[PDB]
Amino acid sequence: DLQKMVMGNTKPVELILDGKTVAICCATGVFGTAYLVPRHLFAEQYDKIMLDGRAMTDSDYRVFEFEIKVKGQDMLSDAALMVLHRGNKVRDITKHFRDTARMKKGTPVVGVVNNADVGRLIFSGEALTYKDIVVSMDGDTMPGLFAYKAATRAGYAGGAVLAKDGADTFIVGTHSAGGNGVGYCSCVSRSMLQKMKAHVE
Repeated sequence: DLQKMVMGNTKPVELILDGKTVAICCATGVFGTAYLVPRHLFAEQYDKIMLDGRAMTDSDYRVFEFEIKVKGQDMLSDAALMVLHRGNKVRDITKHFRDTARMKKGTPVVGVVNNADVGRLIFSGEALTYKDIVVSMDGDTMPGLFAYKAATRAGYAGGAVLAKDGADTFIVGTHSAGGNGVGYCSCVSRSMLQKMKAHVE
């Protein structure tokens, strides 16, 4: 049921630069008109942002960035929050996130995707462990992650990853990167979202 709720909140995103689609990804609605989106993408050259078929510009929303502490050093999370000033409301699923959730290595993981490339899709995999950071050969850093074995592709970023903790099923965060049969999602805590939800009111 949670998976269904999440798929219901997942929208396709197409970043356009001069009539050209320079990138695609997913946007996971978490409440009102707030959607978790890939930060590394919402920081490039765009003239139009297509959200579920709706053409927008940077003036139709606000992007909040989460700052997490990794071993005492404050780092920027790849999971950012795009809040549309106006639009159709999405279901509130913030209570499905966690703060002190534990994932048993090897347990079922589910990635929820919805983009212009593969359409509505689900990818399953097995939990590995948490990872403080995953730097790119270029210097880009993604902190507070959770690794898992799975077949992921570019454009999956933004989709939510679900895991299990005993009889509990919850949202770990949003897919950020992957390859070599292994993927990573940026962890998003329940508190992070609650405080952020209260801020936007």
